[PDB]
Order: sequence, then C-alpha cells, then structure tokens
Amino acid sequence: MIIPVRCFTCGKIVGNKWEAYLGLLQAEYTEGDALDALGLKRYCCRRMLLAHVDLIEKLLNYAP
Amino acid sequence: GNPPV
Amino acid sequence: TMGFPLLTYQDRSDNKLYRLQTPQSPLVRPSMYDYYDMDNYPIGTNAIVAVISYTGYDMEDAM
Amino acid sequence: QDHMVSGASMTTRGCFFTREHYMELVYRGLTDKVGRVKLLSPSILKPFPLWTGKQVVSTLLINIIPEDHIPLNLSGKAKITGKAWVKETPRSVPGFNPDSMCESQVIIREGELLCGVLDKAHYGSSAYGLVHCCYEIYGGETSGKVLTCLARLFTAYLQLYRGFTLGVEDIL
Amino acid sequence: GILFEDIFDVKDIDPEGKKFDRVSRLHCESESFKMDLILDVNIQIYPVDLGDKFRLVIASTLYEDGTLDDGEYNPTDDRPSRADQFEYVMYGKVYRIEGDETSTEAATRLSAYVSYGGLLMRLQGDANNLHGFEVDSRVYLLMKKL
Amino acid sequence: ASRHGQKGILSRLWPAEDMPFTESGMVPDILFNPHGFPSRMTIGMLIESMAGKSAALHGLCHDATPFIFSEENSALEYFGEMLKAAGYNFYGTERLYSGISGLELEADIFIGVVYYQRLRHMVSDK
Amino acid sequence: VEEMRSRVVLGEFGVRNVHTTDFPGNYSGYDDAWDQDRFEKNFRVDVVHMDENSLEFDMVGIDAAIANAFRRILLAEVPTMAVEKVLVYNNTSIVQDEILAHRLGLIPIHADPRLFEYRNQGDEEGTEIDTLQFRLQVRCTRNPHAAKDSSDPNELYVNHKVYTRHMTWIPLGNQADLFPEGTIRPVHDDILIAQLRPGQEIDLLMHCVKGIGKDHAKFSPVATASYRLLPDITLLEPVEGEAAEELSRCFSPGVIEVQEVQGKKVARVANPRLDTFSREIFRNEKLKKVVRLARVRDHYIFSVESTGVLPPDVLVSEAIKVLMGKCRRFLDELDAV
Amino acid sequence: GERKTALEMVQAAGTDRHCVTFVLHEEDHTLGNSLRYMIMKNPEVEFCGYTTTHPSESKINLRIQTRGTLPAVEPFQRGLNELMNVCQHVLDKFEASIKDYKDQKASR
Ligand SMILES: [Zn+2]
Repeated sequence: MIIPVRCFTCGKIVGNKWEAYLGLLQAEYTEGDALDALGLKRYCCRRMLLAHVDLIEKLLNYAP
Repeated sequence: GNPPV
Repeated sequence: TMGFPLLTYQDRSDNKLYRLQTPQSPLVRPSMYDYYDMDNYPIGTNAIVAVISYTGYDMEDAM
Repeated sequence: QDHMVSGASMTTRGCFFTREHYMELVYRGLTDKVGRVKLLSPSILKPFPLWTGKQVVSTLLINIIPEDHIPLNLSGKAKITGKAWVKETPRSVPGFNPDSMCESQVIIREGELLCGVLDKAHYGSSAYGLVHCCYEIYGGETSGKVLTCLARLFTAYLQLYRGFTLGVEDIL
Repeated sequence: GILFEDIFDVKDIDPEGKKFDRVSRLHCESESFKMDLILDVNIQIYPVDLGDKFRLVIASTLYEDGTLDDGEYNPTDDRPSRADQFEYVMYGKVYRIEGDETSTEAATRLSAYVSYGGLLMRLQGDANNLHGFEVDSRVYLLMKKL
Repeated sequence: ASRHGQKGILSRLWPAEDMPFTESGMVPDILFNPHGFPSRMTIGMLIESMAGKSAALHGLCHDATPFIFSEENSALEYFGEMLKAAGYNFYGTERLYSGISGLELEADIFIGVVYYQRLRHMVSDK
Repeated sequence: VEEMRSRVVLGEFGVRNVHTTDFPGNYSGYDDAWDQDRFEKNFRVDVVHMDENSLEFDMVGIDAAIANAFRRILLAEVPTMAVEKVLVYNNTSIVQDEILAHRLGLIPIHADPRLFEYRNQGDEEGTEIDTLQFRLQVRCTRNPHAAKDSSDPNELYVNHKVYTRHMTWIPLGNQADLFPEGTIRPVHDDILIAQLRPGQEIDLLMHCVKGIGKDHAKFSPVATASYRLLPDITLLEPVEGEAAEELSRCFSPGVIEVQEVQGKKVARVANPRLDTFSREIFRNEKLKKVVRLARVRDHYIFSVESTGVLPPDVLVSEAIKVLMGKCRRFLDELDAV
Repeated sequence: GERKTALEMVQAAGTDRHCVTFVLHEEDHTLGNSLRYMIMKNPEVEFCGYTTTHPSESKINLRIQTRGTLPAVEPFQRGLNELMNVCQHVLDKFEASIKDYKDQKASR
C-alpha cells in the first residue's frame, strides 16, 4: 500500500527514500544507479524499494 | 578498506 | 492466498475479505504476469530465504 | 531428516573436536540434570589434544544408560555402503580384508562407538540398530531417552559448528 | 609398560581407495620383524609421506615407571616425565584379536585390531610378541618419525 | 507457501540475534529446511532464489516464463553468470556465521530472494 | 610436523576445521590459564572509518565468543526510545488505526535513552522520568489559489502527504528545561507516514517508552552490527603472463594488484581485506592450485550503523558496558549468598 | 538482590560442591557463551557447559564440574571477574582508539 518505514531484514529506514527514488528515476537513472545513489547497498534493502507497489495512490481516488 | 592512515 | 483482493472497500459488504497490508511485486515473474496487469492486485512479498538446517524447528515441512 | 545427515557426518572418521567443542556438545545433547557427566579421554593426546565425534556419541551414550545397568555391546551394519567412500580406483593388498576395518561395520563395545557411521540403520526406523537394542536390553523409556538426547546432540552440531544446505552445485 | 616397540617404514599411503578428509590410512611393514601395520593417522596434525620411517611404540601407561593409569584426563598433571620423546601420541582400545587363518600350518600369527576413537590400526605378526594385548584393553600408540 | 507448491506452517519466530548472519551483514528472514527438495524435486525454487537475488542486486526484473531456457542455454548458467557479475559466487552460495556460537559454519549456505504467499488458513480459525 | 596457528584454511567442497587452538591444554606447552597480561598485550583496536552512522573498527586479538557477545548486545540489548501507545482522537485516513500505530512505532526518536528510565509494570500514565509525548494533527484541504492543474502538490494540497516533520513534541513535565528546543525530535523529517485527500484528517498522541531491541525490533538502535573475520590470501606461486589478470578478475577487484616488475606482469596480493568470499578461483581449474584463501584466526572486522538515535562509537561503548553490567549483576547476586 | 531473575544453584546427586548447575534467568546465548569461554580457561575445572532449557523460556543452565578440591563456585565467580576485566580493557582500548582517530582526522 504505502512504503514500508524500515527494511524487514535489517531495520534500515527506507521510508524516506521513496520520493527521492521517484525523483532520480524521472531524471534518467537506472534502478541500479538510483538504488546506489540512495545508499541501499545490501540487496535486502534494494528489494524493499525496487519491488514496491504504491497502491495508496489508487485507493486515494475513490470518493471521500 | 584500510584502518586509519 | 491472502493478498490485495480489490480497491473498493467501504462499498462491498461481503462476508469475509482477507487483505494483505504491503504486497510487493515478484522480482522474478513470467512475462504474462505483465500482460494482464496483476500488480494492480499483488499477492505476496519478497523474502530473503536461506536453505539451511539450523534450528531443529523447521523440519518436516515447517518453516 | 537432518538428525540423520548430522549423525552420519559427525560419526564419519575425520571429525576432530577440541575440548571446548567436545564439551558444550556433550552437555547440549544431555542437558543432564543429576550426577556428574562421565567424560572420555582424547583419542589424540599429543600434537594437540583432540576428540573424534564418535567419542561425543560415546560419551553421550554412557550417561543416558541407567546408572546401575552397564553399557551395551552391539555389532551390525550401516546403511551407507562401504563403497560410497571409494574415491579413486581400489587396489589390492594381499592380507587385508577391506571390510575388517570399514565405516560400514558398526561396532559398539561397552557403550563406546569404535567403528561405523551410525546412519538411518540406527537412530532410524530400521530394526536391530542401536536404539532397537537399547529398547530390548534396557526398556522403552531408555530408548526414548536415547532418541531425545541424540536429536538434541545432532541439532547442536549442525547449528554450532557445521551447516547443512542444498545448493545447485550438488545437483549439477 | 610397553607392549610392543619397532621401527616401521611407510609402503602404501592409501590402497583401498576409500578416502576420508583429514585421515590417511598408512600400510607400513616392520624391519627386522616383518610385522605388518595398518594405521589410520590424522594427517592434518601430523603429515606422513611414502618411504618414511618412524619408531612406533604401543604402551599401557605413559609414565614408564610402573604406576598404572587412572582413566582420567588431566591436562594439569604434575608428573611430566610421561613419554614425550614421541611426536604423535594416540589413545585407544583393542577390540579384536584373531589368530590367523592357516590351519594344518603353524600359523601362530595374530592380528590385533585397535580403535583410537575412529582411527583403526591393525598389527599382524608372530604371536610370540603380541601377547601383551587382550580385547577391551586400553593402549597408547606413541610414534616418532626418523 | 512459495510459488512452487512448498507449503508449510510457521513453527518458530527465531530471534534476530540468533539467526545466522552472512559475511555481508545480512540476516535471512525465512529459514527453509533443505529436505523438501530431494523428494519433491522443485528445482524451480532453487532457480527463483538465484534469479531474485540477481534481480535485487542489479535492479533488473527477470522473466520465469516456461520453456525459454534450454539444455544448451541453461537457467543456472544464466543466473550464475548474473551473480558472478555482481561479486557473488556462481552457485549462489554465500557463507554464513552462526548467530549462536559466532563461528563461520563449515558449509557455505544457499541464500537468495524468493516470493512468498500467505495462505488463508490460520490456527485462529481452526 | 607443521603448525598453522593463525588461519582458518578453506577449499571449495568445505572448510577444514572449526577450532582456534588457543585454550587450556590445547598443545604441548601452548597451554592456557587465561594470562590477563598476554591478552592486554596482544589486543588492539583499529578504526578504519567513522562517518556519522558508521564505524568499521578492527578488534584484533579476541575470541569469537566475546565478539559474538558484543554483536548480540548491539542488536538486542542497548536501550532506545520508541512509540509504544497511540491515542487516536479522529482518523479519517485511508491508513487504518492499527496500521498507523504500527507505522508510528517503527519511527526512530532522537531522545538519548540514557536520561530516561523504564516505565514500571502497569504505569499507563507515565511521568517526566520515563515518557516522551508527540502529537501529529494534520488536515488536507484544496488550496484556494490554484488553476486548472493536476499536480497533487499544487492543488488538493495543504497537507497531502503527512511526514515526520508534522509531529510536534509536547514537553510532558519539566522536560522543556533539560531538553533544549531542537533536541527531542524524530531523527528523520522526511518519513512518509500517510497520504490524505481533501477533507481527511489525522489527530493522535504518541507515547514513547524505553526498551531494548530484544522484546521488539522497534527499540533496536543499529541497522546491522555484524562482523567478519579478516580474509587471508597467499600466492603459493608467482602468477604472471596474462594469467595474472584472470587471477585479478576472480577476486573482488582491489585484492590482487597486478604490478609490472619486468616486461612480464606479476600479480601481487595488495589488500586482502577488500575480498568478498565468492570462491570464483575454484572455478578456474588451473589457478585453484596457486592461491590459498583462508581467514585470520582472531582478527575481526566490525561494522556498526546506527539509525540515528546515538552515534556508533557511543553505541559500542554502551554495548561493552551492558556486557559489564550483566557480569556485575551476576557477581553481586552471587555475593548475596 | 533479585531472588530469581538471577541465580538458582542445584548441587548434583549427593550435593557435590564439585558439580553444580547454575540457573541464570533472563540470559541468552550471549552471556552463556562468553562466560563458558571464560570459565574454560581455568585449569581447575574439568567440565563446563551451558545450555538453554527451552526457547519459550528465558534462562540458561551452566554446568561446572571442577576437580577434587574447589567447590565449583569459585570457578564461576572467577570467570565472571575475568570476563568483566576483559570488557573493561576492551572498553578502555576502544575509547582510546576512537579518540586518537578523531584527532588524527580533525587535524588533517
Ligand atoms: Zn536491509
């Protein structure tokens, strides 16, 4: 639904790299370069953003 | 990488 | 599977409706998964699995 | 399952343990509650004192068997054929019957494992093994105790010093 | 307290082909006795090669002064004159003595099988000098290369 | 359950400090006994682990379409090359430490990323 | 007759042994009774990196049991402050109440836990001594000053996204003194808590209590605190002539530095520490015989990364002190008999 | 101080002072394993081993069997002291190293 606040495997906090991730992808950067530029070294953190599906943007579209 | 220089 | 069953809560009034909070999309998936967008409705989560005999509580089909 | 791959890899011939891995592997299988733990002597005493893994199972076997009763003797065969270990073509020695000294023959002499791997043929659902003879001579509660303690020992072994996995380079 | 002493020389490093990880089975053959020795030795601690000699002794006590051994291991023992002229010491028990097969012949040879935890040895030769052994008897196998 | 018919109940919640940590600092979050493979022959889970680890490493997204990888072009070859191109090892095994004794286990473990589903059958309902 | 005192040798089909041969009775002469002076002489700590939120000291000359004790203390026994209770006055968001409480528990607070104390069992109220209270009150409205546009920030936005910036500290007692204005705050100001649409409102009070990462991960103060034994790489033979480069590619790239001593090229082991164990030489079939890679016996490498509550060096200090506190607690309970 | 978050000792069959089992409550493999490592360095102990009784519970059992003379409660109380001495020395050394590195880096 919404970005997890901390990575499940190592509790690294990834809940503040969602908008930065989206901004570096709009600038032309690959998902690899983008996840690198955010400080996500070990692949347990990289999967936390790489495979996130933001469904809070589709629920926030039905009437109040 | 290498303890302090 | 407990997944994301639909987008319209507040409206359905079913009997039971199981919802998973933070689904993810498989990093390894067949291309047909992307023809019928099935990420509008995700079903599970990616986990770091190690294939190891370490605990004594994970034997005979237990995890 | 992994109480069979653990016990077969610990009771194999080339498993040596220092005093501190020998201990903490005996007491972790026992978790004994009453009376002293009767330990053994290092098989190798000189370059460095070292134990054998068959000695861990031995010393776990002489503590479980009831105090008044005396350890059992047992002779049998292992499930792992003595041919499973033949890496390199076998040559012929004139006076040696290769099976007189093989990891295929299980020889427990006064509760002390002296030879054999102790795979499923014992610890398992196979008849005439170590636990079946324990159940005959000393009763059904002692065989249950042996099963419990051996499970705990073979779990501690894989969890502490060794590990079991199944990757792709063993199906390749 | 010695039950046997001799100078062997390694003839085969592992003929059967069964290969274990840190253990090597040496097939030696005595000199001046023509006794035979099969010996599993931990080679990670004590490397052995072909065409190698070594003085080998089997004992029932390490003190070499008569006092029996107590069956308890103390690394803190204050009697430190125990045999230390030897580099590789083991400690096992004899589990099988079997007179040789040949009938209608003298064939008064014996094969003594000793187990050292899991490392087996077999001493085969004239019975006259393998009398000190008996099944279920604890023995030390001291060795020292040359 | 996985996407390959390997269903199983949750038997323990292993403390996070007793889990075997890898040489990269990581720590698995699912422990799967390696004895479900020999009799069930789900070799697709062992390939999904490597494919998903390579994906998470390179930021890619690989396809698991059936009949796309032959005997000549294997899946294990492909994904092991992907892994070896990231500094990991071909066969997908990274070596762990014991979180209880602190010693590097003698065997190197097979670790990866796989997609788990949660089934609707809970002890709370049965 | 060959001793290897310092390395954990290794091949491909498995590692050779699990011992370190540095204990009492573990050798003919190399026996141990815990010489404290020998320890204090052979022990040394070296610090490779120390950014903020990182440390990579060495900790040379200690056993695996003590290193593992230090690692397990940082992950599960060094105390931190985190939200335990959530009072929700209204919540018309898409995010549920229980899910909002969960998400709020996993947000790290910058209060130092050493100035606080544990709430007694059943201390629901709490006092200046053991609790910190924060308030999130946000409502989303359409901005009147907007054209016919569709960017969510420009229109439909006074508070579309609720961040950790929106959380305000309510000084509970005399805590306004003791704590200066900016000291007690959430560590990160950009963590997305929820999303709102016009007419939707969040209003709640969060209570943060002290606790250790052992009874819940939210209270844990480090991302990871693992350690790894120092690798050891030895060239048994001089590799040269375009096999040096194949050697330099079977390792993490900095480890084998290929110099050019003569017209020919020689590979040399420049920095063994960079090596990741990938065992890719063992696939070479001609150079698996040339290199021996093992581990140094009691030479570790640590890496502590804090979430932001305390600096890493302070974390390690408090871990060592927590182990000392365990030991002293048991000593003084033994002295009680 | 705490009647049971701490020590409960079970002298063995025959209350052999030379064979004691200490129950340490609220302890996991951390203290268990470090204290067992520190007690094994004593040449006067013949068997030291710890074990967790059950996952659900929070307590460990140490087993110390010493030689003929000492009561096996001195080996425990000396392993504790040696472990605390080692921790104090590690703390001093680590703080000194951190200070030295901070200075070396702030100067340059
Ligand atoms: Zn992570």
